[PDB]
Amino acid sequence: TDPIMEKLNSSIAYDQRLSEVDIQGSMAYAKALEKAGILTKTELEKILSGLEKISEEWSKGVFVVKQSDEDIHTANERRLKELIGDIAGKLHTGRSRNDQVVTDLKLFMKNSLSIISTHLLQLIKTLVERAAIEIDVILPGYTHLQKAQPIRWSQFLLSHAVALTRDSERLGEVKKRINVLPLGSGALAGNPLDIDREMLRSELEFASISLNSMDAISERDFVVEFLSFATLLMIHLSKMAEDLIIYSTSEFGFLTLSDAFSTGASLMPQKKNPDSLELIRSKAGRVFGRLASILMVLKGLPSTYNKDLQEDKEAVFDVVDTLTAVLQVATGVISTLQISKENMEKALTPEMLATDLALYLVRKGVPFRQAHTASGKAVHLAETKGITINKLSLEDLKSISPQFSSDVSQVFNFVNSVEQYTALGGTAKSSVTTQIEQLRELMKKQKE
Amino acid sequence: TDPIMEKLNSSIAYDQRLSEVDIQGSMAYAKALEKAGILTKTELEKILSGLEKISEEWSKGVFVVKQSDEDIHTANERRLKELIGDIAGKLHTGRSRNDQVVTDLKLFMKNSLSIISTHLLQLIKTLVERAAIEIDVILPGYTHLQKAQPIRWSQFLLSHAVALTRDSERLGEVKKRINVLPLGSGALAGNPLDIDREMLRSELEFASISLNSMDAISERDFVVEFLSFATLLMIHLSKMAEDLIIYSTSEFGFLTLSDAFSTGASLMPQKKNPDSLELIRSKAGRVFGRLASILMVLKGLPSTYNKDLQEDKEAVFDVVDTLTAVLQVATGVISTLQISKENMEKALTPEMLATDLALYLVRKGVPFRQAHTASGKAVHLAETKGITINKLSLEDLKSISPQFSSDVSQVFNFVNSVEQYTALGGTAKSSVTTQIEQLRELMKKQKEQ
Amino acid sequence: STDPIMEKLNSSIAYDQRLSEVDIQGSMAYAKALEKAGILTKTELEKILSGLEKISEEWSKGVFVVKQSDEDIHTANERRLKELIGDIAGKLHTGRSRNDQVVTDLKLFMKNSLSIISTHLLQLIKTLVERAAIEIDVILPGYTHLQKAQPIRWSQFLLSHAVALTRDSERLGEVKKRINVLPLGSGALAGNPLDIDREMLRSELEFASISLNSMDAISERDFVVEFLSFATLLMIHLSKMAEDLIIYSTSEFGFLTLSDAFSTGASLMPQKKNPDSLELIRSKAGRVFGRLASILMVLKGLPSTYNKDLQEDKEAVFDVVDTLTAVLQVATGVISTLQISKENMEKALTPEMLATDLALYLVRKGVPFRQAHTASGKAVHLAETKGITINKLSLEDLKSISPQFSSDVSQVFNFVNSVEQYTALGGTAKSSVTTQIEQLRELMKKQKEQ
Amino acid sequence: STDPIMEKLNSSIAYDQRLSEVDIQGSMAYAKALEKAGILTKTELEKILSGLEKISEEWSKGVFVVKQSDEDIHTANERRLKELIGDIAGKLHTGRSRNDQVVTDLKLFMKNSLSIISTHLLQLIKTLVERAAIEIDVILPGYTHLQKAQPIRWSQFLLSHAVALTRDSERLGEVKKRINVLPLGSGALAGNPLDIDREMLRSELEFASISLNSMDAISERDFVVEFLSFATLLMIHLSKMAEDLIIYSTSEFGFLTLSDAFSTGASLMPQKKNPDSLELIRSKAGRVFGRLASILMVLKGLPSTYNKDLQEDKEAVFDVVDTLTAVLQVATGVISTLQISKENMEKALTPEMLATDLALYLVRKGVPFRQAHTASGKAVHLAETKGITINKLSLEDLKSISPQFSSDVSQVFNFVNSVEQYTALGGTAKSSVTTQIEQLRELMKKQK
Ligand SMILES: N/C(=N\CCC[C@H](N)C(=O)O)NC(CC(=O)O)C(=O)O
Ligand SMILES: N/C(=N\CCC[C@H](N)C(=O)O)NC(CC(=O)O)C(=O)O
Ligand SMILES: N/C(=N\CCC[C@H](N)C(=O)O)NC(CC(=O)O)C(=O)O
Ligand SMILES: N/C(=N\CCC[C@H](N)C(=O)O)NC(CC(=O)O)C(=O)O
Repeated sequence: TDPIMEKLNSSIAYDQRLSEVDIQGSMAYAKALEKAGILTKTELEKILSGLEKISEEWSKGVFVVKQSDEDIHTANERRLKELIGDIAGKLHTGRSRNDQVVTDLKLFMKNSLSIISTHLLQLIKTLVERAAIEIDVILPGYTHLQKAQPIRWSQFLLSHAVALTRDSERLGEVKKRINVLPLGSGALAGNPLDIDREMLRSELEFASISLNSMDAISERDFVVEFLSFATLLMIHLSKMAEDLIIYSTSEFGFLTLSDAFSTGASLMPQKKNPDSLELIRSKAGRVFGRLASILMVLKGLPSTYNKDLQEDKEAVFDVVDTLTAVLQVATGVISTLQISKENMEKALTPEMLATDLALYLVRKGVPFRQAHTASGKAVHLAETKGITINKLSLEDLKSISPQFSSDVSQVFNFVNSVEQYTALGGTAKSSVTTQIEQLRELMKKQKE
Repeated sequence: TDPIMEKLNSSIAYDQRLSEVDIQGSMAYAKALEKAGILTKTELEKILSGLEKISEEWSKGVFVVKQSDEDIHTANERRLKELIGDIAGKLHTGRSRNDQVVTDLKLFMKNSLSIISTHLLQLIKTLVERAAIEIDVILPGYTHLQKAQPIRWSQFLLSHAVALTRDSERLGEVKKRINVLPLGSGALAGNPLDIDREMLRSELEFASISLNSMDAISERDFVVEFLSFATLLMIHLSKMAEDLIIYSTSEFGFLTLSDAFSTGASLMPQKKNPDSLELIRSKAGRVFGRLASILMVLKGLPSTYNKDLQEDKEAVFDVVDTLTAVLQVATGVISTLQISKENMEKALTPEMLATDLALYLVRKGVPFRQAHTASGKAVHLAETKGITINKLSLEDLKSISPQFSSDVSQVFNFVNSVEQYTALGGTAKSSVTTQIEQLRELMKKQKEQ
Repeated sequence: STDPIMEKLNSSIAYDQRLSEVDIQGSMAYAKALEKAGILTKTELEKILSGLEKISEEWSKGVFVVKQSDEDIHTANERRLKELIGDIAGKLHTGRSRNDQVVTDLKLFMKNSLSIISTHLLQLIKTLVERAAIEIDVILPGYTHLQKAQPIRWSQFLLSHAVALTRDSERLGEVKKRINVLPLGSGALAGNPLDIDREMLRSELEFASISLNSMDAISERDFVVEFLSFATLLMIHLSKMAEDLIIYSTSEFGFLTLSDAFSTGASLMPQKKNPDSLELIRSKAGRVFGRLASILMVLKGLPSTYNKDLQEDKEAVFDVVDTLTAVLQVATGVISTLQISKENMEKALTPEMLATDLALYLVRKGVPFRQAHTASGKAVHLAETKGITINKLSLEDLKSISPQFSSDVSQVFNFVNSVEQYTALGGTAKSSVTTQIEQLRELMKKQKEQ
Repeated sequence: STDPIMEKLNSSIAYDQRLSEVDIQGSMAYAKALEKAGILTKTELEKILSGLEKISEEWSKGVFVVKQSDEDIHTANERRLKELIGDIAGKLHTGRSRNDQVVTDLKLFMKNSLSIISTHLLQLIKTLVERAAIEIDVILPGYTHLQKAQPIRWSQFLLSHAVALTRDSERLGEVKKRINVLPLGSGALAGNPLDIDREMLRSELEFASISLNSMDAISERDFVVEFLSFATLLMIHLSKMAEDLIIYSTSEFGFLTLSDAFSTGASLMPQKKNPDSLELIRSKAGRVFGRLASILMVLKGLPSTYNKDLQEDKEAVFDVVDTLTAVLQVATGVISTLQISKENMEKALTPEMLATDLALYLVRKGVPFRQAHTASGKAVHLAETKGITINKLSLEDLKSISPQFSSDVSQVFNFVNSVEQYTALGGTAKSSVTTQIEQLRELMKKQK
């Protein structure tokens, strides 16, 4: 026996995290075994009693792993034998580590996903609640990281909330396919003892049962799917982080993170580094790496079970802990950051209203092309005079288009600017208000 | 201006494919602009007529792209001006290339997903039909690419069909989020003219409208998703390809692909190369590469629109054409390959029944650990006598365990072996029939949706 | 029988046509080799080489007509040859396989492309170095966590990107080395069966050496993968420079303005310039990485030797070669034509950024690290309480904090003095920047030669 | 003003403590440079070096106690140093940053690791080449599309993998050289402010040269990326070799059997061995590639200079270093102890595989390529008709097809003669194989 081979093959170091679900799966299997008459009533009692002790050992942190333990399945089996004797061996009857390992992982994932959902909905709720409070705040909207047009700060917050809501929906879709029992698939051909799979389903609380035994022990669709959901969520978080890091620069000055989510030097007490957001942004790569690895692991693999499949667990574990930490830090950052209403409003410039000046002519019937040419001229005329467009005289304006009336004065108002956007989904207050309502309802349906 | 910059920035070369959907998007927008008062009834008639003429030029292949057209959106508006004059310019009022391009890509992807769905469901149907017909065929089931135990050829075919059915379910989920109208989001803050977005939705036949203008124009979730669906689908096909390429070796000898899906030489007329399956398997890399690229493009990008987002189209086009081609070739391969029932059956060996021999004792009350011990003794006994286990004598077996009775001869039958797995999902004939029924019911639902 | 979708998917002619000229060059060399092996006559050789020339010429002019039967470039070029000189043409492929012919084609193509990519990369690096030399006096904030950390020379910023790009150039040279090995003569997988003169082929095609093992030479796509790895790391460097430049071009930072040629805008906001050029560059990091990811997946788990899977290499190489070629030139245009705002870079320098220098001032007078740092922190607090900035504290103010503070301390509050502290090799001190420029010109020279 | 999730997420101590020793070496070299600069007196230096050595030993003995306040390995070492020698410890970080300290620690560790990896890699290559020498007489089928194409020597196959591995070894040397550049003395980003003697730090730490630009030296992770690229392409090679051997080990091919140490089996089927070793190896290509993917995404689009995002480099490097070390050794074991079936390999050789040589026979006689080819096809065609193998055709039968067929055609139908055709450099002919073995031995020598 080669020690390097043994260490490489062995999965106990990390798969012991599945200790509890593994016992849960065995208890369920033991009850079906009895029903199938493989075990006597008394034998069942003994088995279940022993399994409960083991759950407790792991639970209290007293379980002692042994050098011989290849995986969590062998470890639990070894300890039950130690606790109740020979009778423990009837438990693996008609059972394979192949369907046992995917049953364990799916039960762990269903529980993990339930937790991730709570944190994801909390992040969304936090953004939506903040959008509701700061709905009167206006700042520049950007394209190419250049000032485009005024937008409400809440529109920006809600843009991230909406995208995250789609991540929550995908999470639900992933959870559905994970909530399918694979136990009773045996090594690849199914269970040979006509085990009551419906009974196993009910006991382990799965929603339905796997359709084909070969597919059940061979596929890791649920792992890839979860990693795809995870990666896109991180993409969203990498973008929100990017936005917030830039807005927190001294140059932008739109906001400041709380002390808990930033770092800084006593020599420059006014400066705060957004470490929280940089950690979050870098995890998009950490999680994407996991998705890439499993995809490459599964590609070109022959049916059915192959040891290549063992690489699934460490990837799922890393991403579950990554998502759980990242979502809570994101929530914290969003709920505690402080905005500078003053600097956001200060960033609004008259130049950003030339588009609105053109729209003014459009609403009066001037064709789009000529309205844009007119505004461009007003902008040019102001520039030649060394003044801003909101300062041009009505006479100056008419020298370019008699269509400009004294009411053109209303164009140079940033509230009036964002208020143009009443069509559904836009930045006008009535629209932002509607979005908050839709999101509250969406979160409700998702939580449910 | 810099020529190389202009070439790199211009998207006309490929976004040309969006010609029809772009025209369809402008027609719906034109209709809403008229209802909004930006266009007169007559102007709307002139614009829709001109737009219809451009649609025909593209379909007929006579559209003339000018050196000045930077993108499909520009080419179409230029042409509309050539056709109807000045009024053509009012078309873009309140619209932006930002909400126009994602509307175009979504309309295009919605149509492509319908076509892909059709070929995906056809592949699944083909595998299911063959499993129904060849339901008596039995062969080795593998683990570590080593013979593990008997299974029905149909169980193998259905394992691939079940996976593909999950792919079809994901396709639907992706299609749902793609079927959301982004038009009327403007450059980023919304449409400034109170365009009737419900009307645009109904005209373009989208299921609902986008919730937030900034997100509608900035996100490419729908591209990523589609690419994740495509990639997992390809993973499944590369696995089925791996299986069939191996099963097609002369060493395995289980099956032979038709001439249409293989290649060969006259010097060796009996040898066939599965080029079709190798093309398919390598397309998993091709598709995954598009997924990785778009994810990297979006990572770390600030809000809202950035030119980085232009990389979406070539990746979507490639994957759509890869899937449509790959799915039809896969269906072809599955329906036209020829299996060797004789070699598949010859592949089944006695050695593969030692587990069964152990279950035989188990079903008689013998504890798992000791039934396996007894079956082991049996194997060794036959081993030291130069004979296969099914040739071991009744008294021989008895010397090992008295619980071995005359009825043990039924263990040495491969049909009885697979018939052990009647538990839902197993390889027993009844289970296979149930699966066929389940998938058919599943396909019915996915199709009526 | 034949399936239209299958033959369409298997056919590579639509893209492998690009290898037309190099496919013909490899045939001219193999022909010459066949003649030496005694397979062709001196008379035939002249015929064949004469026909290949016409073919080679037809592609060059753009008059070659591909036919429905042409499944790939190898088949197309042969078809036309037979059409040009007759049955004698059919002897050219004697002992040759599409297996060793296609890899020979791709490497010759990549050798030429890499030489072109080298020129562009070296020009980008030279652009950054020469600009650094000219603007060596410009000082602006150095950033960490995108927060102002400390004064640095703008040329130090330019050279940081130049140095990274230099390592990309070095990698390109290593990749080209392995690409510059002849695979022709490996046959289908067991080698050339006619005892062809591989050295003659090497010489004729101008490869540096020949492949050591037939199976490997036929199935490996290492040269494609590392070309792609090199391309991907190069794009990463460019994505970072793009990010910096995009942020520095914001009106918030106001450090620089791209030229109109490499940006977009509207007459409605004439002063605003969108950095489309840099955005295209940043996004191509994804595009190129996607190619590396695809080929690695195509090769993973493949059995020996040739398999049709390998056909996916060509489209990935073509895309990346064309992407780098366009991207590097656009990058060079961006760097050489952008305008910096010395005024704004200078205005971003604040007294608060010298608190670390203030501590260092004490460290050089023997004050321990902890005490000096504490001392500076106290000055920062005193300044704030007094309603001023640290460069405004009086000597008495400073002495009340530490006895080591002497009148010369006023020299700390000078940004040139600040960057001039970093004379240790690699720092932002003017002499260090000068040295780097000289080292980079040297490196470019040696790489240029290599 | 502190958040437990944020703290846990931000600290790197859990994993960067692996850099405990090289961190100490970096501190010792720095301390010496400081003494030379005059920042430390010789006496202070002797006390600092003495404390650093004790910390080095504590880690060596697994006695080092990490405290909850330890954010990273740099912080934990500085804390303990002060506990051991008092205030004097504070002068050590003078003019230094964790920014140039961490990359120095990572390059030192990676240089040591690449040294170990090269040894195992060179040993894997040697294993293949020496086996090829010994089994040089063995012949078996060569495959294209996994279909029998033409006879080749077993040694040609083995050497094909050795040659690819040899390029991996070359890339490793290239990567090591760029890793062997000292970044210490770069400070936070602008360089070292105390005119520290970098050439001295270089000599003490044994780097080949020193970094050229402080910002780049602190910001770049090229060294991490290209080492992950080297590792990923190396894993691709191993995945390819694993695929070949897993297939050759099938009952269906019967070409070889793995030893018990690197295989797994079933008790009811003692003659069957599962190549778990090779599957673990194949799957690791995905695991390593995942690491490559993650770091690329982490770096993509990041602004200069240091960002907390860069913290993700370490876990990826450690995982891959440990993966290659184990994988290379297992691969060596599998190749060294596996047993081939000369009988089965020769058995797989068939007359059908010689039609090609028959055509070559005519071309050497002077028959134009296409004629020789068409003639060979007629030969196989007629053999089939008469329902006999091609080696059974009478010279008469052959002459009717082509006048150029002489009695010596009998030479074509021999497998050794078949492989012997390939004497051109690189071919499978015994002489060509011998030349390869010699070339590879010299290569391995030079790569040292
Ligand atoms: N070892 C095994 N399955 C192990 C599952 C748990 C494993 N650690 C994993 O994570 O995949 N199975 C087989 C083959 C079986 O598939 O028939 C064998 O005994 O070699
Ligand atoms: N050009 C543009 N979006 C173009 C979309 C179509 C493009 N080919 C793509 O594929 O993304 N937008 C802006 C900035 C706007 O976003 O405010 C501009 O005019 O510079
Ligand atoms: N099809 C082939 N080589 C094709 C090379 C060019 C191809 N378009 C590619 O790009 O890989 N070879 C074989 C098998 C040979 O590998 O022995 C055959 O069909 O006979
Ligand atoms: N935290 C930091 N460097 C940390 C290095 C080690 C870290 N665990 C990593 O792995 O990147 N730097 C700064 C900013 C400095 O870069 O100016 C700070 O003190 O906030």
